[PDB]
Amino acid sequence: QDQICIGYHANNSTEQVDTIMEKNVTVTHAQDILEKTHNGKLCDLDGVKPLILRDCSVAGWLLGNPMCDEFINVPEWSYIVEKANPTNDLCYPGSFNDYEELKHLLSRINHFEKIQIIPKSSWSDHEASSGVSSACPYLGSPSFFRNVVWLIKKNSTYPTIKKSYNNTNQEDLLVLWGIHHPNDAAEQTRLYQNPTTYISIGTSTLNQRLVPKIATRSKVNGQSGRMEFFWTILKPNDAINFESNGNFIAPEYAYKIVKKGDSAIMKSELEYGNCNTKCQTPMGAINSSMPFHNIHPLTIGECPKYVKSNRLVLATGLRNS
Amino acid sequence: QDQICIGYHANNSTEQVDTIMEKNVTVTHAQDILEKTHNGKLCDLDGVKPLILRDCSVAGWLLGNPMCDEFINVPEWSYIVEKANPTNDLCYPGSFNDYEELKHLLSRINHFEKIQIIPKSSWSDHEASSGVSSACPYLGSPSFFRNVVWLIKKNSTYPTIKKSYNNTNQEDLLVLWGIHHPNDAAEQTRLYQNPTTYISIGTSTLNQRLVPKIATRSKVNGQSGRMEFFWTILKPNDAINFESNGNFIAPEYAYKIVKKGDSAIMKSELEYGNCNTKCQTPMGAINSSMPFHNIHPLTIGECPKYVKSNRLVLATGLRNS
Amino acid sequence: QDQICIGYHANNSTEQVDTIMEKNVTVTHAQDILEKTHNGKLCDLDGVKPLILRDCSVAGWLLGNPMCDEFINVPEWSYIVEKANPTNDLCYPGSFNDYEELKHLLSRINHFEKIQIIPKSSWSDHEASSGVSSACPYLGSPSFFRNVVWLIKKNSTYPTIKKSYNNTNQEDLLVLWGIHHPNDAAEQTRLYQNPTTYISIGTSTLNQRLVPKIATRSKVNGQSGRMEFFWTILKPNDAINFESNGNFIAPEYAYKIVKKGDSAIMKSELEYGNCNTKCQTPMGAINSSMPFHNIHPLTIGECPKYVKSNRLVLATGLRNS
Amino acid sequence: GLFGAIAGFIEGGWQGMVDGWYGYHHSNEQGSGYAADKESTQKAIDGVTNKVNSIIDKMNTQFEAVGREFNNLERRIENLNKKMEDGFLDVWTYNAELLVLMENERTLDFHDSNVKNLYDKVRLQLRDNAKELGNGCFEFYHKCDNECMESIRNGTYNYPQYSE
Amino acid sequence: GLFGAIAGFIEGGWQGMVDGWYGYHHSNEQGSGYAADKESTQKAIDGVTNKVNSIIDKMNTQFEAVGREFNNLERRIENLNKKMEDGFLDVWTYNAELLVLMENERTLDFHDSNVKNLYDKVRLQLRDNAKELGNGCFEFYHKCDNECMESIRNGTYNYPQYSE
Amino acid sequence: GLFGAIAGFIEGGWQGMVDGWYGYHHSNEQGSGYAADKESTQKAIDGVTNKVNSIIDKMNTQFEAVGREFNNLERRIENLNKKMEDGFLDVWTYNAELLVLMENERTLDFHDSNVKNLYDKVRLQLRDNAKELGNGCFEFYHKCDNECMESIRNGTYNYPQYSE
Ligand SMILES: *[C@@H]1O[C@H](CO)[C@@H](O)[C@H](O)[C@H]1NC(C)=O
Ligand SMILES: *[C@@H]1O[C@H](CO)[C@@H](O)[C@H](O)[C@H]1NC(C)=O
Ligand SMILES: *[C@@H]1O[C@H](CO)[C@@H](O)[C@H](O)[C@H]1NC(C)=O
Repeated sequence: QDQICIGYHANNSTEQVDTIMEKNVTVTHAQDILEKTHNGKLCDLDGVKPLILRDCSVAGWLLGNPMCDEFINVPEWSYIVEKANPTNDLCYPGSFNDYEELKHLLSRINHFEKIQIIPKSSWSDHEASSGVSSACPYLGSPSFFRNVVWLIKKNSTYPTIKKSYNNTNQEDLLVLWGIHHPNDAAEQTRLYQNPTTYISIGTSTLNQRLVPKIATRSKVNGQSGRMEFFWTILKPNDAINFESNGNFIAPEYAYKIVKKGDSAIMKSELEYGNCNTKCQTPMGAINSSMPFHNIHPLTIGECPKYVKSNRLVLATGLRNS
Repeated sequence: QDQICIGYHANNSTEQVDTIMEKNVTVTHAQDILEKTHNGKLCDLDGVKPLILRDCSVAGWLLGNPMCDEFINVPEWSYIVEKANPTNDLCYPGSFNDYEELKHLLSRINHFEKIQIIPKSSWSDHEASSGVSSACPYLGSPSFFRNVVWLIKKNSTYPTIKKSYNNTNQEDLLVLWGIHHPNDAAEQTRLYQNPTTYISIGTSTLNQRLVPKIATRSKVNGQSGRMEFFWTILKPNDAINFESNGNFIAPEYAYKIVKKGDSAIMKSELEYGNCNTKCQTPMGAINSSMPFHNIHPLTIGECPKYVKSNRLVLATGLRNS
Repeated sequence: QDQICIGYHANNSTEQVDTIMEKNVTVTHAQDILEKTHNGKLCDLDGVKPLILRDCSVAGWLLGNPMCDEFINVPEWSYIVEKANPTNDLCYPGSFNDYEELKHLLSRINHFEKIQIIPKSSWSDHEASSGVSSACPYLGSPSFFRNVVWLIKKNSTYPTIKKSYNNTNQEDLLVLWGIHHPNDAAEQTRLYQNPTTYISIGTSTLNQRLVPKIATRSKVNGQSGRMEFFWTILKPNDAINFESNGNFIAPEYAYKIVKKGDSAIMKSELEYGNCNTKCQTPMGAINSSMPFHNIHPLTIGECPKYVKSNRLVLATGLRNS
Repeated sequence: GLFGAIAGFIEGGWQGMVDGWYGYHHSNEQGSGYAADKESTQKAIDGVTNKVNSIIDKMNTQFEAVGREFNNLERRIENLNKKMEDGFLDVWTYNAELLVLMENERTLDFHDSNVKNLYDKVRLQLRDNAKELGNGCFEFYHKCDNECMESIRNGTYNYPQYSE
Repeated sequence: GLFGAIAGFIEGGWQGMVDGWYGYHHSNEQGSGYAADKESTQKAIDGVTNKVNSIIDKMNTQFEAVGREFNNLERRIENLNKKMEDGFLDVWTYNAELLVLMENERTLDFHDSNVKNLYDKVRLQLRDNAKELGNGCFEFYHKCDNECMESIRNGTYNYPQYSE
Repeated sequence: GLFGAIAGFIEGGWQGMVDGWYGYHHSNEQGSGYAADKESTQKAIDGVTNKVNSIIDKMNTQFEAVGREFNNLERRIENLNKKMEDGFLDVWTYNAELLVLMENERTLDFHDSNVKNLYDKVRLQLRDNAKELGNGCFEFYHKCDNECMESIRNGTYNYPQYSE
């Protein structure tokens, strides 16, 4: 006696999915949609290599910490990698004004071009090769941040400086300078004859006046004195004006901003793998077609969408047995 | 042979909806729940007209930029509309302290009443009608912000000012003042005989001391000098105290805050349409009963809930064919 | 004739649930998952009592407002409860630098140990028991904040102070100090012979210089003068250095931070109930196994997840009738 | 469909029926016609209406962006403000789109369900006295005048009437 | 309901049945009674229990508001703080309310489904040997003692027993 | 399952069928075999494929955390930044996990549904000419060669062929 039956596919797949009422339901076909793997390397992003600061900070790099010569002339980068706690930062102790806002600026920058705006040789009436310290040693010898100059008195006189620089380039200019806060009055006269000093700085936008703070403080890297650093962005065709009768850490090299674009400052201890990728995290790169991942929130490049899941499997086929 | 059938409605509607498994499913009845239209006009909100700054900024308005006379006596507003980049702002260059926080204050204010707190005529020992500049021209003639007074020396003397003002009104008082930062010492003595000057300001809450910064700077609107403006809110029954021996841009007109309430500062290039509405966006008004809209996030009034969708159609009836 | 029927449970439960298409559907079994009750008391959290400031603020407590003696030696706390508007705050008017950031610090602290770092008796060349005011009365008598000392001139002379304190303890040290801003020059010489004064303060991290502002201001609690207070965290083995020739409100008692951990600053008007709980809100404690609650967002302890619902009932059984 | 009725065993819908969502077509010696089943139609109306109002009422407290201004040295917090408001915008957009898709499908399978249960209502009644053609239609073995038809529509069909 | 059983072809529920969610009432020469169907009842229990625990476990990491204080010149960031915490509060409230509505409806149609499938289980077994009354009841054409009833409850009904 | 077919009246699935998700096994004088039902299989494929692509496309604009740095006196806003990004992370994680659970269950009941409707398709056709065994199988009362079998598979079965 003839017969006809209605039935459904079954196979030997052991792929399980979860539903709202039942966990670990075996199915015939399933699509996993969560990437859970990385290469453990820091890679170029689309052929353009990252900037891997080593044991230097952004400040040590920008100001030119003698220990950071690896980064004197840095090419175009995709993103910036900094370690959690860089060892080479402010060799001469002190502070950096609006450091975090500047780091934020670097997120939108992919290339600097270093240019000498006020040559160390142009100082006729001050000494310009004696602003060195054992707090910033280079090869066992007293030195200083390379992009600025610690000017000191010449022949027991520190004439007031009036210096101006007109940004003639077509790019925005990152300009850095500093003030020295000495530990005592004797030090003040010894370095800059004048007891009572100031540094004024003015642009079309900037109007500031610095006075050094002479005071006794605990020693960091052997110094009771402090260096305080400042920065600004000179617009194309705006000039920057400095006037000072002491304690002036003058700019010499500034940074043309020749490439704006997406970038990021990554915190990672990893170093440079010789590879290339489309998506980079602080713990490794991702090559996936997957829509989701669970590796790291802080991503850069053409990346899946981060999610805090350990498993995301979508049922496509039907119930097995 | 008699028969009975079970069936369902079908019509000639072509309204489609989308489901999770199928796109563009034709149905008999459907409700669209997304408003996608506006009038392209800036309208009164419930009968109360907005404040439409033209080519003036909030600063040009409040300080009384000569080019902003349209807004010398402004009536009650619902919301404030400012252009993306207003041309009339600080005619004499300089800055405005906590500008953004003040703009934030205006979000909660719907009406000012301008009052003269220190008359231009009450200055006996200083000149009060000579603080004008070609940076702030009125009808081709040197002028100045109208709500403050650039006091200058009289008969080669600038006696120290001690002025106090007690807020006797029952409303909070917005009070503005400024300091002049000159470009050189000669200018300092020329304007205010005294070389070394200050402005102190004190309330029950405020305790500040200003010193002008004499320095050379690049020219904005022909001036190397700067004007720096400050503000405070005088409480009912608190007094404000000024003391100064130079560089003092004194208040003359302050602003009673006679109406607190919801308001907003809108960025829009549009101008005043002679209309009325319940919901306003920077690109036009919305008259809808709809729950959702896709026009603009920044809404004011009794408005639908913004959403980034291009289409939101809910099925109510059943599948057509 | 024998028969068999298929049927389902029904009972006399009146518990209703809501669905997307129908409201108030009666069911046989249901689970409510929203806690809606509290005890109306402020309780210990797991046996460790909160710190209940009464009519004192954090500032009045830390600086030692004479009216806040209840909190001279405070034991370990779980969380801190402050009233909306405490009456005892800065008895002598003035301000507290970075007050909000410090309150934020207290969120991560559960125990202070007060220590005398510079004894009131160690001042040989200045007066140390004459810095009292009727603005800070104790038992109807002029007094002052107990943790700092308002030093005044001795024998018509105020020699410059150089004082240093090395944090020898293994814990971080919260250190407070202040400056006096007088209302006039006569007051300045009367209190501190020297007309032109400063206070410099320096650590490995801190480098600040204060100058008092002599000015006329409206009276708060009878004083036109102001006290301005500052704080810092001295690291283990770092020293703090003070130098001053006037207007120095010196530290005497500082606070060892002996317990870091989770804590919170609660705004509540309630007082101490003699109870214990696992979860505390500003309006009462919660003893529930429930996953959700609707009492207060600002929770501390092992708590359900706050939600703005008035009712959350999940159907488990089936439709009644 | 999930329940097999709409575009299932019933081929297509009736252009003819205009007073309801589901119903009957009858044919007898007194003639032919369409009638709408009020109970299932009305209950369906309540269902979908309440669905619309629930969907609407659950999104009455969404997230309104207000405007904040930041200066040239407040770029971090400006970026935070922007990113947060975009964030909320995105969760709410997602929620709306998703809810619409889901409840649209639920609505369709709800109507399909209503049709099948109506069909089962007549089927369970006529048991032996008619034959299932297979397409939503029942061919009677007895004569079924208008009163008998209505007795089937309101649910009171008196089965005690032979049919062989 | 979606599957037509609860408040459908079965008029109402049984106040009498107390040991289960779904089951049988039998009537024979040995007497009458109710029995609960353990398999479908238990499976239903597991279903809903796991639903409750899933709903609960998916919301164990929601959003806890902490307190931040701002001064008179930090009104922009204060407003940002407030707006953000309200935002999260609102997405989570929406999520909870929505999830509850949806899964309540799923639960109800789940029980309805279980009832209909139980009914189909008996129906498919008795085929010819009983008649469908139309209301969830089967009238036997043969005598069905307690052992036969139980054989229908556990699924082993031996159809080889004529009935005309 | 919700519709009673998969792991319901049909005991288990067919390891034998490899060209489709649902189908037929036939047995006659010309022999036996499996065939896949293309229409329901294909429609099912479209359904689930589009579900996957919808789920994916609705989450293409989620929330990307960027890095912000704060100093030792910006702890309030630092905490705000962290709490907000955690917040978004949590709403999106919840959404993903939830969506997956829900649509997995919908997928399973969708396949179950397809199976039952296929079974009903054959049942409605064979009416009298075969008997329902109760397990998804129909025993013919007439001879059904391959052409007749195919006529049942494509839906054109010519019922006019007696069977007593
Ligand atoms: C810089 O130079 C340009 C011409 O090369 C001049 O127009 C401009 O005024 C200068 N910038 C300043 C602010 O001095
Ligand atoms: C302002 O005037 C009122 C009396 O009209 C007085 O009580 C108050 O003290 C004055 N304000 C100040 C701070 O001088
Ligand atoms: C504090 O004392 C320790 C030794 O007890 C010393 O090493 C350290 O340098 C001192 N701190 C400072 C900064 O003076």
